[PDB]
Amino acid sequence: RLICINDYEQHAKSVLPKSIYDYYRSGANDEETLADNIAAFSRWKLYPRMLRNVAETDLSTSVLGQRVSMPICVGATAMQRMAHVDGELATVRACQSLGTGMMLSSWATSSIEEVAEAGPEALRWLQLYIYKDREVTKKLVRQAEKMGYKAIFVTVDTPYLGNRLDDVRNRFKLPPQLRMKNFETSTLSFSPEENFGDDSGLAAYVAKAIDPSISWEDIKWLRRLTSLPIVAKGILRGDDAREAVKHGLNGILVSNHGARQLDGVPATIDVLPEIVEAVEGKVEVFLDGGVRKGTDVLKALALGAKAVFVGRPIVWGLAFQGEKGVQDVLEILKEEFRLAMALSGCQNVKVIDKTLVRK
Amino acid sequence: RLICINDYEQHAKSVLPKSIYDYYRSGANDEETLADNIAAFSRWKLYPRMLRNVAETDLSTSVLGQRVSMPICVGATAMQRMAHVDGELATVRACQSLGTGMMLSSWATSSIEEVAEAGPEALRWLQLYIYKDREVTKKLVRQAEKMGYKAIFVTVDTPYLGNRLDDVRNRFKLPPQLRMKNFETSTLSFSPEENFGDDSGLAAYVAKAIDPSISWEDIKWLRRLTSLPIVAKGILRGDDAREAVKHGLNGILVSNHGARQLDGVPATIDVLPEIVEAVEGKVEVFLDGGVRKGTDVLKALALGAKAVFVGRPIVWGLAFQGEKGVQDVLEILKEEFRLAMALSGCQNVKVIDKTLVRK
Amino acid sequence: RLICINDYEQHAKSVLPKSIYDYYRSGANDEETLADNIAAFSRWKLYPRMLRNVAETDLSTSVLGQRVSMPICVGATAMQRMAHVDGELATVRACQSLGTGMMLSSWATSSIEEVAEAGPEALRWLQLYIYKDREVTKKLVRQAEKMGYKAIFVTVDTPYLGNRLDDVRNRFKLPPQLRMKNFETSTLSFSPEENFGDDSGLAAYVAKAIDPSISWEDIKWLRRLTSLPIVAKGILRGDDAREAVKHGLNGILVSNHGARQLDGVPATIDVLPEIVEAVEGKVEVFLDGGVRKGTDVLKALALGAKAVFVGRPIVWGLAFQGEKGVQDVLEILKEEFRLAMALSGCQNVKVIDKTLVRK
Amino acid sequence: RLICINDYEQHAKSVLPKSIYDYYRSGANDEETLADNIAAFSRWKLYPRMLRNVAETDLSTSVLGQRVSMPICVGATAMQRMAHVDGELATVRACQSLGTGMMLSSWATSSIEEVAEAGPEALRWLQLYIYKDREVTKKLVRQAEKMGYKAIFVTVDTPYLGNRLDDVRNRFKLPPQLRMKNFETSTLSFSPEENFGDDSGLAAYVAKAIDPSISWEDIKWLRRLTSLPIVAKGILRGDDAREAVKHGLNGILVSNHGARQLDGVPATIDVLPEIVEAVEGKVEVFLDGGVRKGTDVLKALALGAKAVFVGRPIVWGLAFQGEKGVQDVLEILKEEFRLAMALSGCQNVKVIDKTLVRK
Ligand SMILES: Cc1cc2nc3c(=O)[nH]c(=O)nc-3n(C[C@H](O)[C@H](O)[C@H](O)COP(=O)(O)O)c2cc1C
Ligand SMILES: Cc1cc2nc3c(=O)[nH]c(=O)nc-3n(C[C@H](O)[C@H](O)[C@H](O)COP(=O)(O)O)c2cc1C
Ligand SMILES: Cc1cc2nc3c(=O)[nH]c(=O)nc-3n(C[C@H](O)[C@H](O)[C@H](O)COP(=O)(O)O)c2cc1C
Ligand SMILES: Cc1cc2nc3c(=O)[nH]c(=O)nc-3n(C[C@H](O)[C@H](O)[C@H](O)COP(=O)(O)O)c2cc1C
Repeated sequence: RLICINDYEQHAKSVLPKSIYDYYRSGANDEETLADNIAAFSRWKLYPRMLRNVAETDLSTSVLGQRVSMPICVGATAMQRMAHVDGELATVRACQSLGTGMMLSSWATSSIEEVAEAGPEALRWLQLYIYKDREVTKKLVRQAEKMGYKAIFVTVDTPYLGNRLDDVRNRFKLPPQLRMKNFETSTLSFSPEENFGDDSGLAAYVAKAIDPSISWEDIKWLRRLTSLPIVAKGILRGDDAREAVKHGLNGILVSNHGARQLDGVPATIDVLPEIVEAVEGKVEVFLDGGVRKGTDVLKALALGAKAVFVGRPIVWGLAFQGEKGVQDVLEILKEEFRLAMALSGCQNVKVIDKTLVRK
Repeated sequence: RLICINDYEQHAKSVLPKSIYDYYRSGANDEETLADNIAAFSRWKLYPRMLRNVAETDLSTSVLGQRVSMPICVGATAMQRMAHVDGELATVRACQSLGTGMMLSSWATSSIEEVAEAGPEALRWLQLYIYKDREVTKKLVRQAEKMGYKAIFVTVDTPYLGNRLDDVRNRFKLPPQLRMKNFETSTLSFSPEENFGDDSGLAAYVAKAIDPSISWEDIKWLRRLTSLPIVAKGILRGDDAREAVKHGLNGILVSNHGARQLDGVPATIDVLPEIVEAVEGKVEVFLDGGVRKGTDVLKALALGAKAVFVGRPIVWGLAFQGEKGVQDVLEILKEEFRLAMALSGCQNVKVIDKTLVRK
Repeated sequence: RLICINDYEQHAKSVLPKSIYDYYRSGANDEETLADNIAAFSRWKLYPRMLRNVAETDLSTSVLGQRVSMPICVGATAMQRMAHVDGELATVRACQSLGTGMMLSSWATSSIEEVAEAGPEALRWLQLYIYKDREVTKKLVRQAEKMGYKAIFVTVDTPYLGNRLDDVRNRFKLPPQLRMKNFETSTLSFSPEENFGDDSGLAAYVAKAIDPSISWEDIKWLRRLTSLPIVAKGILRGDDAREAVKHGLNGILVSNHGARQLDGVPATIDVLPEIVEAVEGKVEVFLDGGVRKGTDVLKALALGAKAVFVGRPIVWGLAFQGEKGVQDVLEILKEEFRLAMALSGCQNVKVIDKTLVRK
Repeated sequence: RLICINDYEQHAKSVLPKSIYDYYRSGANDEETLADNIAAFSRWKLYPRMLRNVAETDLSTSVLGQRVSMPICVGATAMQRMAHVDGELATVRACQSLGTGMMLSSWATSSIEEVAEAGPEALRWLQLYIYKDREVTKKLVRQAEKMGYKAIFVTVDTPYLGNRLDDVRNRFKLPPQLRMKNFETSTLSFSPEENFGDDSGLAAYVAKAIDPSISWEDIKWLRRLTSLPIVAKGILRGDDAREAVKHGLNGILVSNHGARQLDGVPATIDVLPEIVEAVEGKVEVFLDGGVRKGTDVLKALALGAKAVFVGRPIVWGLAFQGEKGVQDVLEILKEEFRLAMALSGCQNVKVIDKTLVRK
């Protein structure tokens, strides 16, 4: 019996091959930020109000004007079919059951179209990478619009891939039967048919395909390109958050890319308040990185995030029992968040306030 | 030979069945506050005065106008007959011998009447839960008044039960021969005859019986209902402490419910000063959570608590040697507190002052 | 080959019987201050000056107007003959060889007279306890004066003995052949012929013989009683240090009694600056507790101590090789202190200054 | 496959004899500063800018007016031929391949002339010790000038050698076939033919040969003696840095001598900002001590260092695979630094700024 999210990782290591487990598990380099994403949540202490009447705790909220069952949503984990045969399609179906949203990776092992077909009524957004080939980028955006995706989350922190040490020791790359389904060429589909040498296959993929020259000029282009809400994912500084708002973007996702890019950046829960402050109420702010418990969700919302995204636990759900496993992980987090809300005097998400936390 | 309180827990694990040991031992979720309740006491350092004449250290004080032999009293540990056949009755008899007070749990395995009969001359108070059925709540209050109980400690931090992970893995519930003796129905007596499913039997008990809508309106009701002193137990915030005083309550018990409710709240010794300050001398403040040593008692009193309550060590005393074991735990704490008082220059509790501590 | 002080303790445990090792090793209760006496020194960082000309580093200084070879002196460890047959006499002879001073315990296993005879030219002071019998106290002071002892260090932090847990488990008491040689009665000589029951023999000794009523009135008495310099040993507070100066005392020894009295007091190196400040240049301040390295000595002197005292390492020297072992421990500390002085730009003790340290 | 610098040390211990490994590995005394040199880098957190266009990250910079391929240079590790037969000559050839500079130890197992011959086009500087014999010191300076060395790094923190405990237990000294090649006498060449007794052979070497009277007067002499740039190596205080600038020196190398001199000084990354501030833009500041990763290099440069020096990793490269091993260590650091620069929004070293870091 798996009763908490920690239980799931424990189990996922027992079933996945090392290369696939290490890929999902890893942080960059010495993994300092990886540990900190978790340890940081513990440092923020909770100050619950008593006797507030919490009989019918309502977890419902909205992300970018769309209703969700809870401020807990699925983040864009790449290449989910390595964890479960059903991959991204199991994930979207779980999201459809939960009433929450799924961010789909540009590097998904299932296509934008496939995912919409498996979860037609699920809230779905696209995580976008900016490709050297702008026609490829445009195509992803257009396909997301066509298929009823409700926003673009542009990743802005990966001009190159971080150095995850296990992926290089393991010579990481997709199993022979799998591809990045959003692309048609061998190169852009991350075909395991290539010999990538003595390094991570993903680091090479990105170096070849993804544009390190990415700048605010590209943000201007993207903003003119789509009328969809656009969220900047990977922002860690207040002055960059200000710049995003100025470029007409509609949200910031505070993220250190699951501790997999630049190591030694702060925990997301630690930078969240500076971003919420920099944005001056203009745009919704979200958080990912280290969320494992309902109290983590409470802390991020007290500090001003609208919603949080869940990365690794989703993969671990997938690896345990596919769709049901993702559904169960999401239901564990939901009921932990409900209990934490109620114990802190919060009937609904609107009465969550920052007096609930102190560092 | 058991010579300190730590010795007792060590021993209690060796004799109790796992389910019963885990139930008493547990904190909520990842048990962060559990560890912190203890670690926090160590961070407050002592600044003893020398050459003060401490030849006849007097430990005597008062709780809510009633005299006690020492500012160390027994907190409301539920279902004591799981640790020792004599349960709550061994406890009250030890309290009678010591000259200190016992708070009786609403969820005791011995009745309010039984306990008064076993300790007629012992100082006794009732820890109250607010039940969905107000007639049940009223009955407990009336029975406490009838039986010579001298105050009501209302718990205000349990609209639902915290999630203690071991209790759910163990499917915790009372052994077949035991009940919550204050109640007559199967439901309200926590009859182990029920099949509680794949979770804690206690979490279900509370969800069914205990009113999550509890508010300050219920506090107003309770205050009109009894002329007994009422103490708010579970308060962790200064603004809530202020509210209690305003509702005409007679004390605050600073408690995080032994780290078993909302995890990630501060240690009680850490919030104590903010509560003492919020209350502005109007009402007595007590503390529970993490008290294991005489120096813990000294620290809480220097910071302004009138008295402290002892939870788990009492159960561990019970589990070692019943009445004698509880008596011995209380005598260990008494002599540790006496030694700590004397070494710090304090002849009596009235000259304990806050210059004795700094964080 | 033993080349540092840590090496000596390591070895002492291998040769001493457990009861004797535990007695010397122990702190009070959970031993928090014990660990902190050491860990605290590490937190103070050194800021060495370069290019100062340190060719002939002079370690010489003075304690209470008497010259010493180095600001490193022997503290009053009780009952040294438990570690080595030669006990206190080996110690004084080592001190005589080094040119530094020895503080003799009131609870020495060698008499005030014996020690003066074995080290006639050694600088010697008496550590005094105030006995219930004032004639006994007077006698110790008079014998120290008669025998060429140059100061009285009155201990002010032991109205009762701290609770050292191992001493109670071990039923600590002197081996059959040994006594506290400064006394003639069975009681006052700590005769092991007595059955002390289920506790520390030393805790009983003190409870029976040593006056818990000790106050500033007794300090006034002692000051009128002898024209010897008097130092208050055990002071941890600035307001008490002020009081000592006002009573006409000639020094303060910042001490938490080797972490063996009240546990949870600060490290001595941490309180030292507040005492140096409280004393306003009027009197010399010394430090004991946790000194194991030459850099510890440097730190205490930068913070304003005139000299430091060494407790446990002396016993460990005694236990390794008697007189030679104490001499070697003292020579290790001397050369470590010389090296640390030179590396920090300090030719002599007078140019040691507080810019050398920051916490 | 060795893919990070940590991998190299791990391997070096497996191949080197203990005495040689311990000598290179060691810090002074309890090795507190040793651990801290590393742990300190982790405490400084990175605040990367996004969307800055980092397509052609240029690592090129200059040290003291000479161009280097990257702000990462080789520090003056003594006696390299103990790690590899080719010693300093393998090192200079690797530096020649990399386009970066090598600081040559006064205590090199290869001569100033030998090194220039093996790396004629490599940027080379001399690390100078001030000898009791000033003719010896003058000779080293003159030989460096003659041989195309481009600066003098005078070490100012070794009036005596630190106490490295393993070197004394091991009776450290050069293997029979090796000498300090810059000297002709037995004494000054550190001939292993001598019996050095029961201590470090290097501590004796320094005590006999190196002048503990070193002062600012000697700095004045050295400044008049050569027109080469002079850098003060070993400075840890702002007031000393000020003094260096005043004596007409051309740089400061912030160093605690790899934690091998005075233990308990701060980490170099921690003192760096105070030195950069004390120097008021007048002179370039460098850092050594604890550099193992590209992010360490980024942090030192954000805090105002022009370049950093690498000590132990070079020896570990040497011990793994001689020239190729040193080259590979330097290439690992280069590509880690490039990745870290790019991920933080930095196209070139000139846009590295201090907003990138906070402690
Ligand atoms: C296996 C894995 C794959 C990921 N793939 C992507 C990706 O394709 N695009 C992206 O923007 N972020 C990616 N991320 C970062 C996540 O969107 C998210 O920030 C992170 O997983 C959240 O932290 P958590 O894993 O601790 O819950 C990935 C993270 C992991 C662990
Ligand atoms: C086994 C156990 C049962 C408890 N039962 C109750 C209860 O019935 N009602 C209540 O208000 N608090 C209850 N508490 C919380 C205690 O009143 C008290 O706050 C806590 O035990 C004090 O901390 P300590 O256990 O570290 O000494 C319980 C705690 C434990 C460990
Ligand atoms: C075995 C032992 C015996 C001691 N006996 C005495 C004593 O008789 N009188 C006294 O004032 N302090 C006594 N002390 C405290 C010391 O004077 C001193 O404060 C302490 O040993 C210094 O700390 P250190 O042991 O870490 O070096 C004793 C300490 C030890 C460890
Ligand atoms: C084996 C070894 C030998 C060293 N020899 C010298 C030396 O001869 N002269 C000098 O000024 N510093 C010497 N140092 C200190 C280095 O120049 C440098 O400050 C240090 O190695 C940098 O720290 P790192 O080893 O952590 O990279 C030595 C350090 C080591 C580890």
